[PDB]
Amino acid sequence: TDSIVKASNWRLVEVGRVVLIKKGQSAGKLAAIVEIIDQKKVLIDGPKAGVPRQAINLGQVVLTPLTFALPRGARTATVSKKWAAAAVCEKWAASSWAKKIAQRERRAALTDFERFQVMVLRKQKRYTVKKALAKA
Amino acid sequence: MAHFKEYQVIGRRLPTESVPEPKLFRMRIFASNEVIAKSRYWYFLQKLHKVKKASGEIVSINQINEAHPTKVKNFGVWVRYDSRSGTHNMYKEIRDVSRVAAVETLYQDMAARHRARFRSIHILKVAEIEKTADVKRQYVKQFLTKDLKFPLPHRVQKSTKTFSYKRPSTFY
Amino acid sequence: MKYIQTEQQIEVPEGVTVSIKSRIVKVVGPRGTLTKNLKHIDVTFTKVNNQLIKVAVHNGGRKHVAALRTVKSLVDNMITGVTKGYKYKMRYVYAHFPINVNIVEKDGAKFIEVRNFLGDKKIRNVPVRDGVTIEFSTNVKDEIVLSGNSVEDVSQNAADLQQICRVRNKDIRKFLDGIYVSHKGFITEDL
Amino acid sequence: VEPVVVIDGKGHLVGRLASVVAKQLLNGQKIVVVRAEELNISGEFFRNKLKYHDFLRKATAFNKTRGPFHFRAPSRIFYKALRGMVSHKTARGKAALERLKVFEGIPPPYDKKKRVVVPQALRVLRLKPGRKYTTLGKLSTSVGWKYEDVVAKLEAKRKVSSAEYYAKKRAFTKKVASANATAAESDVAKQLAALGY
RNA sequence: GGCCAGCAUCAGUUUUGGUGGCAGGAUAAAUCCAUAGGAAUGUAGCUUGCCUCGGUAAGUAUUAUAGCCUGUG
RNA sequence: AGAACUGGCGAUGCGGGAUGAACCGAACGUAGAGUUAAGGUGCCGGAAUACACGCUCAUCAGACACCACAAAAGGUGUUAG
RNA sequence: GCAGUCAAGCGUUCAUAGCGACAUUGCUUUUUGAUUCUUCGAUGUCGGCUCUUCCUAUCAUACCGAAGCAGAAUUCGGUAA
RNA sequence: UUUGCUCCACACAAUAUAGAUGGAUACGAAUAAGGCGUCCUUGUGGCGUCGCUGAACCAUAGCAGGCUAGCAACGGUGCACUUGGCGGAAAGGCCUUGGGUGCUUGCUGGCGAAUUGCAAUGUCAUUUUGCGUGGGGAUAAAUCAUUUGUAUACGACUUAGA
Ligand SMILES: [Mg+2]
Ligand SMILES: [Mg+2]
Ligand SMILES: [Mg+2]
Ligand SMILES: [Mg+2]
Ligand SMILES: [Mg+2]
Ligand SMILES: [Mg+2]
Ligand SMILES: [Mg+2]
Ligand SMILES: [Mg+2]
Ligand SMILES: [Mg+2]
Repeated sequence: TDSIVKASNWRLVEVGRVVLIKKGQSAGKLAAIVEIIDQKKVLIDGPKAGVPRQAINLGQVVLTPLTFALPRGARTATVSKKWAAAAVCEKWAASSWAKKIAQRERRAALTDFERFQVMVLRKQKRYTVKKALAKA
Repeated sequence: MAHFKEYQVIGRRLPTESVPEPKLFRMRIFASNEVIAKSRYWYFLQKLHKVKKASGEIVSINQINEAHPTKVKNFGVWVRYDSRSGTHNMYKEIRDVSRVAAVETLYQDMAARHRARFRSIHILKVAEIEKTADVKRQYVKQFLTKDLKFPLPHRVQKSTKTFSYKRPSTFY
Repeated sequence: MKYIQTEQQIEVPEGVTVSIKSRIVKVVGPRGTLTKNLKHIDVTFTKVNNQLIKVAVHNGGRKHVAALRTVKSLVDNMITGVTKGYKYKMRYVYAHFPINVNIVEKDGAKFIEVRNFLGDKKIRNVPVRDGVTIEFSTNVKDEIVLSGNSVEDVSQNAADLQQICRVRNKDIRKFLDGIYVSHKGFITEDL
Repeated sequence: VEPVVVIDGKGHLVGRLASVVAKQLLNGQKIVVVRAEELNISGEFFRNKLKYHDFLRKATAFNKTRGPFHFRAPSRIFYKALRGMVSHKTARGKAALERLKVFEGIPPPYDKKKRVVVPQALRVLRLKPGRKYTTLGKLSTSVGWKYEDVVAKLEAKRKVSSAEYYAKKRAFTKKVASANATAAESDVAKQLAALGY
């Protein structure tokens, strides 16, 4: 038999990490870490969505489960081509998290007539499901 | 005191018939505005030369923006300050993106660690350290190591609702 | 100052197999098994390649780091305990009255019974802990030997016997009568 | 937004829980705290045993009966702290305490009903990992509370039965989870995903 | 013509939002592009303990199949 | 106990200092709307369990001027020099 | 009145086991002074007897630590009213 | 003591409300860790996947929810019966076998609403008693006055008497 220690696997803060902004002028747009300052502050730079290069406090940003290759202290021009090189937008967009974000946005934007349609369709689905529970 | 800026100030006594064209003295102040910056100048010219705001005049008061706003640096700040007992000198070590930010931490830090107020401190010289291995302190040097990674254990989640239905996890 | 990360290395031999979930450290080896709750301590164990394990502390203060070095040692001693085992030897000292020690049964518990310490009528009992195994040494006069897997048990069981024999209302500089721990060692030889 | 709220008081801090409960009551909201003996308090045991001995020595000198009462059960140690934060000598303040019910353990009506948590009083989030705390069952017993082992056994009885109910619900939710997955195919499923639901 | 309301266009006091055009500063500073030098928290490349089908190795090297900094335009 | 200049209480309510002649704010006919002062914003109690950088763990912690007290002398407790 | 701090002389050698001068920093309101805020259309002004309760700055009684503690007999200090 | 007492049906009356207006929607433990699914060698196991708030999930169309003509299913749920279980912490509820019965917006049709006049909660909940309607059910005590002394200021206490 082997040792069998557990792990406590973590999302790290390092050069090349990609992050989602909580609150601010950007708020909800993706960014990428360039270089670290100390425990709490770091230097982000999202070249694509519409977010300036800035030092930001780690209390105002959330870490994702995704990292891309980047040299330390790279300029926006390099980071822009590196982000597009990373193919990270479609990878973020393909995931569950972003889908769940996209859903609660779609539920918000829903005219009174459609919320009715939904009700007419879910009643209609309910019937087909509860027959399957009745059979097996 | 406040969210700081950096200013340049220049002044030169008043002119006279016996001696036209005086000498022009200059300084670099950290303040929230111009009105406090002009005052600090006359405070520091009174500590050196035989002058006051009655005898003197300001020539040009100019803001100094940062040269590379989004580049990480290692500053070395000297400082003179009053304790309850005596009046000492120091050399703290700060790491930030701009000079004005390093001064904004230094004032906040001297207040925590020593109970030194704004009134009791003179920033002698903020100087950017160009080369690596010119860093005497330890708490800046830890971050200068190669391939630096570190986790953030124990994540919390500020809620809007008073009650919650699930029971929370502190994973990251 | 808060240290960004600090870590130590627990070096595992070939024989044993150390298991850890949450912070419950099982260590199965040749002599038996040992377990230890560490949920009070706040550290991360991390395996690398069977015969080496890393313990870590992240953003730790001064005192938080100190404990990290302790947790290494406690886990090291389970490993040395279950492989080599621990063995403490104690000796009796006296001038006039010889101390009569004997292991006695009482509801299946086993007690060390110290008799005639310094001319006393009060019989002194010391309950034998679970795992520790006491034996009186042949061919070395007035010697006793305790031995087992845990150090925490054996050493405590010795110190209990050491502390049951104190002299009250005399000059202890003169009255140096007692049962004292002479040598702490391991059970197996070589290492 | 519910006519009764049931708060599983475990892993909480007395005062931080006590502050939210008082304000809810005053605004018109029936609350019932269960499982009081699992509550916590900041700071080590010995500190907090000595704070309770400081309360015990205070008594009306000329006649101990009329003077201040010292309840030892953990439901009533929590009640005291909560009665402190309500204007209890007015008629408005009585009515607020009339909307409250505290219990050691989880008795019959309330053990087939959902329980919630107050995250801002929850000590796993509020305390720094490394600081010491006191469990409110342990403390009560040390100042004479003689129903710890009765509540310790009654709780162990319902944990077993509650674990048996969950094994049948969890097995049933798999069938419902398999049906919603297979139904998600025809036009009726595709139109709702466009429409958001 | 008595009791009480609602809806409009108006005036006086005020509160809270969305939104257009200009001026100033190192005629913002940055970014970004054209350009000379520079280096360590050293990329590719090259060579040595090398050796688990090939990475490590600790020197060299100033952009090459990463890049970075400073002046000046 | 006795003097010097000014501001007050006495003769004076109202908001703040839990409470108080003199402290801080502000001096009063009868109502509506807005705005602030000194002081505050866990619950009592109207208003951020706001944001941000740090320090401290106390088997008598500490918590807001006037004010309702604490000293010499020590401490490989921990933090900056 | 009570407590530290520094330690002169002592304690045959030996500053600090223990006696402990003088200085220097405090606490107490069980002493006595200093003052005159309350009471002169009156608060019964010594001691003793009787009886409850509270403080610890602990004489004894429990468990300990030191000693210039062989034993016995002591001295010093800690928790404790 | 003028047909008293009690539980169950519906009929009318009172007198209130610390405050209904879709649903209180049930593991336990850990947080320097876990939930949900799956496969074995059932373990402190291997593999997959989720969180980043209940912004959820369930219910939600018809005169405060009418009258009818059909289609596809054999489902979905109320209403009184009925067979069997579990619940004593304050159980007073929860599941469950079998019919009966109303509805069914799961899909397609045929009628009706106006005038409460340009808004006025526009009344639909649930406690506690009274009072007569009509169907069951059950037929006692205590105190004073007399008496005892294991008691006693008086009350109180303790005993006895068809
Ligand atoms: Mg007068
Ligand atoms: Mg006034
Ligand atoms: Mg005060
Ligand atoms: Mg003033
Ligand atoms: Mg409030
Ligand atoms: Mg007088
Ligand atoms: Mg009188
Ligand atoms: Mg009198
Ligand atoms: Mg004492």
